[PDB]
Amino acid sequence: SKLRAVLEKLKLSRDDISTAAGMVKGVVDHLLLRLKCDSAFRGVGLLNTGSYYEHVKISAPNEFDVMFKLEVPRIQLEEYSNTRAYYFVKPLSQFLEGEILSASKMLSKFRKIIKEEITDVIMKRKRGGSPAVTLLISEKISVDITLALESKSSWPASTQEGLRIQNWLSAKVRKQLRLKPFYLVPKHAKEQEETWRLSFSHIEKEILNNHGKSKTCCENKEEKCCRKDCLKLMKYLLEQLKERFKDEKHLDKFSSYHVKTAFFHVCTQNPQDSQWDRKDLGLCFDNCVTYFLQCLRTEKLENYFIPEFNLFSSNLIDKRSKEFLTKQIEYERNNEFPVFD
Ligand SMILES: Nc1ncnc2c1ncn2[C@@H]1O[C@H](COP(=O)(O)OP(=O)(O)NP(=O)(O)O)[C@@H](O)[C@H]1O
Ligand SMILES: COCC(=O)N1CCc2[nH]c3c(Cl)c(Cl)ccc3c2[C@@H]1C
Ligand SMILES: [Mg+2]
Ligand SMILES: [Mg+2]
Ligand SMILES: [Zn+2]
Repeated sequence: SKLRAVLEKLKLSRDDISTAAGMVKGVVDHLLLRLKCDSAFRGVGLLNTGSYYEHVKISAPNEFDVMFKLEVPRIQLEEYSNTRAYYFVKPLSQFLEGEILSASKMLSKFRKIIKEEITDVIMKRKRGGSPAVTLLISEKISVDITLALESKSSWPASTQEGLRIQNWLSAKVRKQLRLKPFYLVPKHAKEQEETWRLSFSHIEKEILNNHGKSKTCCENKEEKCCRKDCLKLMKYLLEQLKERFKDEKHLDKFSSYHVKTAFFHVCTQNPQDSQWDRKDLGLCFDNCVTYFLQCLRTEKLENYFIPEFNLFSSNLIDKRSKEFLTKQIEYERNNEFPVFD
């Protein structure tokens, strides 16, 4: 089919994987070692996150996401201004502003050490908003390194009704996942440079790499579902539209995380592996496209872990920009996705 041919073109070359994985490893492992020399970052450890480690990276292995996490014992959080996702947190004294541990102070020292420690490896110009320090290896491979505080405490109350996976992955899996740590990354609330942001990237990876109702989903030829193929196609649809419309400000604020989040909700809506049969790829992809269009139309895209954090709030994305993306995605759906050609 046309969609199968798209998926074929989006496959990663084994040779590119071998080269890129080796280059990323050498840089990451080196910075890990060097940060451990600093009194503040002694305890950093690696967590691999994002689409490469979820096996949904498309086209080229040219962008990798990692967390350098630090266990902070005795963490005490205070939710910032009913935002549900942003928190105050109360060798680390250098980062205290009062009794709060300043996210911006920690991020600035983290960035400064990496910049000094960095194979042709450069640091990309600071992007506002992002919690990451971003590197570029050999002019081609981007690496986002996100500092994170690790907490082994119970997840914050704003997550109590999130992760609605009980009919898909099971109640016992939901309980096991909520016994894992959670993370705080230095992305600040709109106003607040002291605040941190909840992150569950590690749980997103666990879900995508163990994604079936059947434990043997995608382990044999009889159970090769099309979940990851549908996420890849949604990602490519948004990627291509953002490229075509790169000079149109209306597409600036959309990201692959909006389609990842919508995808997780469609998995909740369609929990059975038989709703993701390979033979139904076009229908499954359409289910994902129509769900995303409904999210745009209703201005509703809840964070999968934090339901009262709406990614499609008018506070974050103007109605006009969602309507613009609706228009372009409807055109694609109505014309058999010419942007894929
Ligand atoms: N807005 C967000 N809210 C929460 N977590 C986010 C957000 N944006 C990115 N992340 C996390 O950071 C990871 C890497 O971000 P990004 O590199 O932008 O996306 P990806 O999932 O890696 N897809 P891509 O790199 O586009 O193939 C995502 O997988 C999420 O786990
Ligand atoms: C092309 O890649 C960009 C990317 O990877 N990011 C930029 C935007 C963003 N926003 C985040 C939030 Cl809100 C949380 Cl909780 C955790 C991680 C992120 C990230 C990452 C570092
Ligand atoms: Mg990525
Ligand atoms: Mg990234
Ligand atoms: Zn599967």
